[PDB]
Amino acid sequence: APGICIDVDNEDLFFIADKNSFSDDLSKNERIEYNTQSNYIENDFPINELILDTDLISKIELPSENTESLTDFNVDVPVYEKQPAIKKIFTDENTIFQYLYSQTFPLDIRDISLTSSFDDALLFSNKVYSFFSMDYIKTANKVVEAGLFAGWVKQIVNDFVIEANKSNTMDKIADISLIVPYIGLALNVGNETAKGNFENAFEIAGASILLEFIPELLIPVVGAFLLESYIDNKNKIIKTIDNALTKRNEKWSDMYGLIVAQWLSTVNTQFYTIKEGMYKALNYQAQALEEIIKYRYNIYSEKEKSNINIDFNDINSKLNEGINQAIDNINNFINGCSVSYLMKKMIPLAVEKLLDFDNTLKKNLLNYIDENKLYLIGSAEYEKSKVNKYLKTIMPFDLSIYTNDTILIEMFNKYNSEILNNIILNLRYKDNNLIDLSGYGAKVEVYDGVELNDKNQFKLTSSANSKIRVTQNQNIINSVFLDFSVSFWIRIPKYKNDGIQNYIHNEYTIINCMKNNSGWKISIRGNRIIWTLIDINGKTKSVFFEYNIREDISEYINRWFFVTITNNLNNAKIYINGKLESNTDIKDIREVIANGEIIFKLDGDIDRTQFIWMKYFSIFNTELSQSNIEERYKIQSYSEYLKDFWGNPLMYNKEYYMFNAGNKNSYIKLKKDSPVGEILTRSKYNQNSKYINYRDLYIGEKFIIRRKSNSQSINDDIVRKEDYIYLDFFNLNQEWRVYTYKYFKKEEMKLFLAPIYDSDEFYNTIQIKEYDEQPTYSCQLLFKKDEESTDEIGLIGIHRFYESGIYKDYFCISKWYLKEVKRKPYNLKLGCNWQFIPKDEGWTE
Amino acid sequence: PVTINNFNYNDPIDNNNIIMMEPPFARGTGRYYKAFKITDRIWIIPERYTFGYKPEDFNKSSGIFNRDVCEYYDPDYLNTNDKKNIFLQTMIKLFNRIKSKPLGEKLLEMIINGIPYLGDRRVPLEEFNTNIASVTVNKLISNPGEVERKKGIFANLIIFGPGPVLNENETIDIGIQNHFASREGFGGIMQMKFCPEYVSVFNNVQENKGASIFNRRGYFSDPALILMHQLIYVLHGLYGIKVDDLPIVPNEKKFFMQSTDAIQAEELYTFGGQDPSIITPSTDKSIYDKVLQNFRGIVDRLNKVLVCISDPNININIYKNKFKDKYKFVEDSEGKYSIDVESFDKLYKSLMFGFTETNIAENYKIKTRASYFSDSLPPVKIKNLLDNEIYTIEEGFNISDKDMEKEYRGQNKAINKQAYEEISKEHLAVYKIQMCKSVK
Amino acid sequence: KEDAFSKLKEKFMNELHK
Repeated sequence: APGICIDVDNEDLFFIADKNSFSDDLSKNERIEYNTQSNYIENDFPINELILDTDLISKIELPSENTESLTDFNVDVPVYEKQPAIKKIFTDENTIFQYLYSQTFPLDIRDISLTSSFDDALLFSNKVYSFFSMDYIKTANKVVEAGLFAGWVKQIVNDFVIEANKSNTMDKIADISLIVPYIGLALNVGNETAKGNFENAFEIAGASILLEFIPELLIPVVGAFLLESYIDNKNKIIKTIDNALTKRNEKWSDMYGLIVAQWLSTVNTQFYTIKEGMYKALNYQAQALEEIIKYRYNIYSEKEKSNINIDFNDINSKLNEGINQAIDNINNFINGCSVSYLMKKMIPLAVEKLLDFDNTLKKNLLNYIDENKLYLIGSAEYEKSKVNKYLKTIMPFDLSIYTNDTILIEMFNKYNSEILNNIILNLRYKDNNLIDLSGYGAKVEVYDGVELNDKNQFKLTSSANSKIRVTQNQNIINSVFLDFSVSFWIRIPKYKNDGIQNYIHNEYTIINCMKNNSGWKISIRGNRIIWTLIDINGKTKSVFFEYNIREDISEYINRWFFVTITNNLNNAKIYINGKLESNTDIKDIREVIANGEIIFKLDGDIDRTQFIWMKYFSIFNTELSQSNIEERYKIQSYSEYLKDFWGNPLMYNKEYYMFNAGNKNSYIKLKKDSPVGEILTRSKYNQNSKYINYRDLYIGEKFIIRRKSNSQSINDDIVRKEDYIYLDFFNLNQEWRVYTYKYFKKEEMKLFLAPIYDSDEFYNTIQIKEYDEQPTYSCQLLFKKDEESTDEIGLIGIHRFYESGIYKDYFCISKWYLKEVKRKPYNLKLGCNWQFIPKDEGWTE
Repeated sequence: PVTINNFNYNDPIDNNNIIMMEPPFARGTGRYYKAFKITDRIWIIPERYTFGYKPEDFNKSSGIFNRDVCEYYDPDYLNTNDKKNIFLQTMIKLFNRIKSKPLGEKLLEMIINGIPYLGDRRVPLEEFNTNIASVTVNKLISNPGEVERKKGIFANLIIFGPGPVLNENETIDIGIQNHFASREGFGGIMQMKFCPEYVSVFNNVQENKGASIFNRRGYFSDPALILMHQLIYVLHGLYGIKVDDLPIVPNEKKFFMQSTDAIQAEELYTFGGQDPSIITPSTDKSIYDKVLQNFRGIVDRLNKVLVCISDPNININIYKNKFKDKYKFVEDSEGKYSIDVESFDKLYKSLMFGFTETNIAENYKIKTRASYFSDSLPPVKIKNLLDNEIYTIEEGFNISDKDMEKEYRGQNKAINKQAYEEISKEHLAVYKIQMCKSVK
Repeated sequence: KEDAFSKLKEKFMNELHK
């Protein structure tokens, strides 16, 4: 009788209510009349009212118990019988039950070891499956000397606690608040969550991937209303119209309650079983470690035990607090997933059918007003506007209507307090394409003319096929009372000097969301970015942001910046890089249609070489606060790598002109017949116009960054923080290098620029830095003696040197900068702050 | 107030509070049981519930009765007179714990006063009829060895000891010719099988407040709450509102899906907390409407009732005024009865949503599980409920003198190890799925 | 050719002491 067979209690299985459990009554018709009332039954009753109700207990005395004998014994006696206690089945699946079995071991076995192979744990008695990291497994499996043991015991216990407490995403820009990333490996529950990277799979598909079963919902087509004729009475016709609208609300509420009942008995049940699984999985992993520790302690000789101080109750106690911390995280994560499935995968499907019912009722009610217009005596038109006003605003879902359980209310209130759950469209790059990671499943189709890269940047060109079409989910809930935000990053190219008039006057649309000549629009006119609202009547409001085109150095022109647009009752606002720039009042407008197709396309009287870059386009169904936007600005600014002047990633083996944030109109030139950096002044814009001014950027020596050692990750050519590098530059044909002199007696000293040669009195090793904690494209350059040494010589910068005559600025190293870089606010205008400028298509001069 | 009667098992038969009862499911066959009147209309019979069970099923075997119970068997439970006295004194103590607070005292007062209607659906509208097995039960009042002589009594509740599965407590209504008076507005005699010492065990994995336990994991239940839970099913059955509508039924098309019986809305109403939200508003209203229509049947009967054919000592007007009070009907100047919709609404809600396990648990400061749908652990045996060092009328297990008041520490399996014994897995029967691996 | 490096080095050592 071979084959691995696991005995599973019926108790540990998933309770999933059949579709036949739920009522179909919402499909029946209602007859509406002058005196028709609403039907609600609250499942509550106050206990204090029950305890002090004088009417509850009977005042009437109990009649005598004695009576005539029973002679009619007729009665139905139920009959019971037993059934078998085992049912044998064969399955290909390896889910929760199978994965937990792999984490146990028999009582009599000695010398267990941990493994990441599920199949080996099943085959071999001494192998126990584990879902923690490769490093934990290896450290748990290590055998050591007696003197090192108590150190190893302290370490692996601590490592257990750390591994259990992992509660964050590795990708920091992903829009995910809480996650426990080892859940997939622990149970393989749902759609193969042990295979592949679980955190990655969760970002794409959400809570759905943990469900072992996707239930089939009952969502009935709400029945017709049959309004009564009262040809005599005006009063009763208006009451019938009022009773129709009031009964429409009952049908919304009952539909929501039908969805909540299915949620709790088919989805929230599954997530409960998952929480119980993780509790057991975690306890098995602690039991395995306690068995490994105990076994290895007893291999040592009896005298070696008295050189090793171990407390086994302390170990059990310390692992248990680690489990209890982990269970808190898991309960929060899973509770969040359950509410998420309710709000994204169930509620909207009900709303689809309820809007369809509202539509059929509106047609019915208006025809009823029209049939009775004579008996309404010209009040008719007041009733038609009441009907259209009442059926415009839809009933919002509130779980607290359908339950008084505080655990469920707090789940729901936590969900609504987390701003990431307000995202309704979130365009991101996966597998050479753009997709929606919001969870609402919007359709996205990118045509061939849009260039994409894996840094989430997309390019809209003037070509006809450079287009994206997003089709929004129609079942998300804000027509009249706007409450929504839009955010994205953008890099807008510089004007052409010859064609300044086409630039400054010709407005062109980039993103267009319109239906029946109503919606919203993002457009650009030269150095102005514009947000526009358009209502059903054709009315217009705008708010804009304009950046200065007469600036020595612009922070906006052809450089990546962050835009956020916010809309409520009063205002439409534009924020740039987290700060409020503009504000327009929008009360005058009424009813904007935001459910249209979104078209990403250049449209207008444009130059044929015009283009736009964009990144991280997303839409929120609420008005983002200043904090939310500033937080989002910082999060989307994060990288392991450094950035160049334009905001793109900084690269090895790329030609760069150097810029200094403290001396902005300055540049490095190699001095005539001398090996030092001479500092000149930048040549400004030559001639003509009046509207334009800038300073030349492609000027000074052409630098280039070179990596020190080949023994590293040679996958990409991207410069990261704390990397060791040589700073080189071109001199006619050859490549020269930047050095510092090993003797450095004064505070500031000129730098030695010479060809590539191994000298003995000059250091060449630079460490590239980023001392600024806020977002920036400025980096710093630190000289040391060599890589291993913890002493730091000084930072590269600029100083005004005195040299006698019988003052001039030089490219230097300085000690004074190291005493300033760690001050609280951080000086952006420090002379050690450099930025690298490559030659870019969107800046010509 | 409520008075709990005292007695010992060996006390003489007086044909008043200590009788030989012929209970409903014996039929007219000659099986009689010594029975004790604990309060007005409530009887205790300290003996095993055998009706519909084979004698051999009282032993553990390779089978089970229910797929969702961890079943403990013991054929020797209640097999001596001393054991029967222990049961009886334990029931007296639990009843005193129940009446120790106003909420539970009122539960008993409603049960005691909720007398069955003198009839059922087969009985003409113009008649009270007491000669049916849902209204009247016989006591044998002759001496030992003499020809049998009998008299009838009215009763509300008869509590037996357990059937084969000690830990499977159950409340039961009476059906005649395939209809149930306790489901159609009339009410009828209720029966219970109960065991105070073999209690359920649960955990609080989902709870982010107190998660203290040490591998011998979780909490054991207070028998007084277990009893009060069944007493709520008794209350519903006496007022004639035992639910028969659309049930929650588990899907079973896949290997990973749990198997249970159908669950009427009443079971979820009776638990309370979260669980009533699983019964849709559609179904909530379907039930409300059916109870009301049944109650309309009852007013019309009270307006038409003229005679009692089966007992000539029944005063027709005494019983009319009692049933008027029970169901909260109102009386006009001409003496006709009707339903006031305000007072029906208040009564219906107090019966269905007022008394719940969750409400009672909170009021008595007893810990219980979070939902009908949470996991159960194997039962345990409480050593001695009659020892006030372990369990009292006032505080149950959670006694303040012993520092068991806070965080329900008296019920915690890791803290109060003195209070219970584990049960050997050899004695338990558990429905299992044996999952064997295949491929392709 | 190494002496191109030496002739630059003295010009730096001059520039330093300047």
